Amino acid sequence: MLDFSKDFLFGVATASYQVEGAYNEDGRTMSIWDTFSRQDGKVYKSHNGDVACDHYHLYKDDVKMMKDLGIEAYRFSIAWPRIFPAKGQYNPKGMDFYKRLTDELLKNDIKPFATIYHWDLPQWADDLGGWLNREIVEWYGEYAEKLFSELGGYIKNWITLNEPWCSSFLSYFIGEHAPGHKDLGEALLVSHNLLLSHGKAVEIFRGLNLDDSKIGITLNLNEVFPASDSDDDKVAAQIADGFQNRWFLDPLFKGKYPQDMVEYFGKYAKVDFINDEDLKLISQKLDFLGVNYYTRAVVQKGNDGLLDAVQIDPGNERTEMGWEIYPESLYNILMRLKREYTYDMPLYITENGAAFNDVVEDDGRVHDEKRVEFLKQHFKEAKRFLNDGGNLKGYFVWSLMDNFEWAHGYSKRFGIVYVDYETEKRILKDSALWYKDLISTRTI
Ligand code: NA
Ligand code: NA
Ligand code: NA
Ligand code: NA
Ligand code: NA
Repeated sequence: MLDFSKDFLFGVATASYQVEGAYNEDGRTMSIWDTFSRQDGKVYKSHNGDVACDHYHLYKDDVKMMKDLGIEAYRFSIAWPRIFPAKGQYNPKGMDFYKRLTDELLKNDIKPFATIYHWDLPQWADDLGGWLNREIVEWYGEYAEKLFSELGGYIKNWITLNEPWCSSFLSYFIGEHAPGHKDLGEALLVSHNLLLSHGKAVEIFRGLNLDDSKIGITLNLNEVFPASDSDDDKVAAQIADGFQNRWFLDPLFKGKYPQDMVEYFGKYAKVDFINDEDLKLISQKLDFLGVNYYTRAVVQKGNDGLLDAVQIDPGNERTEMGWEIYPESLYNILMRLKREYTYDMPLYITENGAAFNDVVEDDGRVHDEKRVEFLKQHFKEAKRFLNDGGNLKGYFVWSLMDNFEWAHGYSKRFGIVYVDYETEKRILKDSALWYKDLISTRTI
């Protein structure tokens, strides 16, 4: 009688540097993104997260707003530079914010899902080598252990990392994200140290044996289509799929990097970081996998260079990111996980959403009908996955509110709530009203 059971979690998601602001308050020191956004040319119009949505000060209003929407779960991230603003220097004032935030969530019947690392690495850590320095595994472990011990009574659902593909390849090879290096070998080593750090947190988590508490990781996944049935395009799609998806799915769930990608990358950079002991730590059993899904890719062979697939435009509708709106890949990826990687393990959609050109009209409303339709199409695919036997436990819309979209600054609006940054006023978009009805009726 319900398309989504009473226990299914309808959620929304944010991340610390994208919404919190208060960047220099209560002991917080700079992250790599505070630094990167101040480097000329790195972030749209030199936007930064000094203030963002001011969620640090407005969190009670923002929790009340989710309660009034009927939100059942809230995914947020915890800012490492608030908790350890200097190496080995714990900041209780930082922890106090996350205690009052999660206290407010629980008292309004919202289940907290905490991302431990969502890209705001402390600058002190980068200055010591950052994710390129294997000692980060211990720094990250000490940070995660402090969170588990201080917040375990508050938070029962933990996500070690958000989108390690971004923190590695987008940050160290492509150079769009902080710290902005452009070196394939560095990105590969960073991917390994990220996964090893995830593994250390899981090891610590299991040793604590926290009552009724679950840990997982969040991966951004796509689906790659070859532009034609040619051998050239099949190899192009295999490489693109290995670069985005299997490079992380295989070590996590198979205990082995994908050998075709090890050999492919090996022609261009060192891959000598691979070893049995590390892969055993990386592949420890998880309680759930979080899936971040936005779009697909249609790719054509390029010019035999490194990762040079041509991006094909199939001529369909797109968001303001240029991302094709292709809801069927949400179902296809969840099914692929069920059949190839996670089997009967619980899955959560930890991000899905879209950026459109949102305007407050003269009636004071944001009539974001393209986002209403986007979310409607994707929740219909979640429902189809459920009805086909998939183990989907919840769905977090990216984002609760418009926020700092990394290298795009505030120019891309993903919220179901509009934020007028001059006043920090929140305006419910029509997509939020649609979502409120979905949660209430559990019907689509
Ligand atoms: Na911020
Ligand atoms: Na700036
Ligand atoms: Na697992
Ligand atoms: Na679970
Ligand atoms: Na589709």
